[PDB]
Amino acid sequence: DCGLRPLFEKKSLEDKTERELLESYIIVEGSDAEIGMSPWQVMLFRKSPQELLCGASLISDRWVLTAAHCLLYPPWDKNFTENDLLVRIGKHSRTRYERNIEKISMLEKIYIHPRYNWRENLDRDIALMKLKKPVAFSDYIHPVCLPDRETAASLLQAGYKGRVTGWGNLKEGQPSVLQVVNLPIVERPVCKDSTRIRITDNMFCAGYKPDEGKRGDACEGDSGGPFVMKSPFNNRWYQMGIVSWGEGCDRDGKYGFYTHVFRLKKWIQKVIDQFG
Amino acid sequence: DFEEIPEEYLA
Ligand SMILES: O=C(Cn1c(Cl)cnc(NCC(F)(F)c2cccc[n+]2[O-])c1=O)NCc1cc(Cl)ccc1-n1cnnn1
Repeated sequence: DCGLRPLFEKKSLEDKTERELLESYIIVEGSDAEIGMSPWQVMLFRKSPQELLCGASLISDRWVLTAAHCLLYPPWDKNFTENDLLVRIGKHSRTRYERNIEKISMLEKIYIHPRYNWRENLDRDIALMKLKKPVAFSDYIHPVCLPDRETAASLLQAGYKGRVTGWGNLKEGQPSVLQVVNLPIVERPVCKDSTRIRITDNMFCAGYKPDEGKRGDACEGDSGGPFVMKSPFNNRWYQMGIVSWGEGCDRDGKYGFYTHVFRLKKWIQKVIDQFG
Repeated sequence: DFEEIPEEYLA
């Protein structure tokens, strides 16, 4: 039942911008999300001080996916442990405690990819978090699907648009509610030629070119959030990427880089059936 | 500027 939103797909209602994604299958400069628009959106909340740590996504009733650099990044003296964080699911407003809607869960264990490269280019920027107890689904809490080889092959194409969501900065400016922006995947050569950072097959970039007029990008605090696409085949939402890195936010000639979820699914599966 | 969350989760 993953990837089918209670307030949209389940009722045969479409959100205001999913058509844009579909037409292409042939947060800075974003907008307020609709209620229940991204039921898999997870907020990584730091206990002390109480603040936004990163975004994340719900992939099952007990597992949450995020970016490794959200939990471990020595250059900025970041090395969070289970008890340092909380997971807030079903939220819309950034700072308000949404009584009777959101669910706050504690972490049981954190799993960071063994070959995550924080020293150089954030290669394999991915991590799993197992919750102490199952989260109850609702109109505002629902898991997104993980792509299989076929889904990745057909949707991960230059030009095809995905959707990024988060409570991160609005400019390189804190949002009142969850923000959303649809961005086109960019050809590998263009991604490579836009930066001096070494790009790997475990990442893909997205965003508009300067000549395309439109813009948008993820920013500080959006890391760990999902880059999703709605399959035109079975109408389910799939998380194809994880907000990973970028040089600044929404700069012309630059693009956002996302962890290639399918490429690391082997690891995800391994961890889930081994420890969970 | 974050609203105080229940103590049950902080404990
Ligand atoms: O900030 C981060 C993570 N992050 C980290 Cl941990 C280190 N250096 C970043 N950018 C500089 C860089 F040289 F490229 C780079 C890339 C990889 C490794 C080291 N450096 O040095 C970076 O983006 N993610 C948020 C983010 C995601 C996207 Cl998809 C787009 C923009 C941003 N933001 C980047 N800064 N704020 N937001």
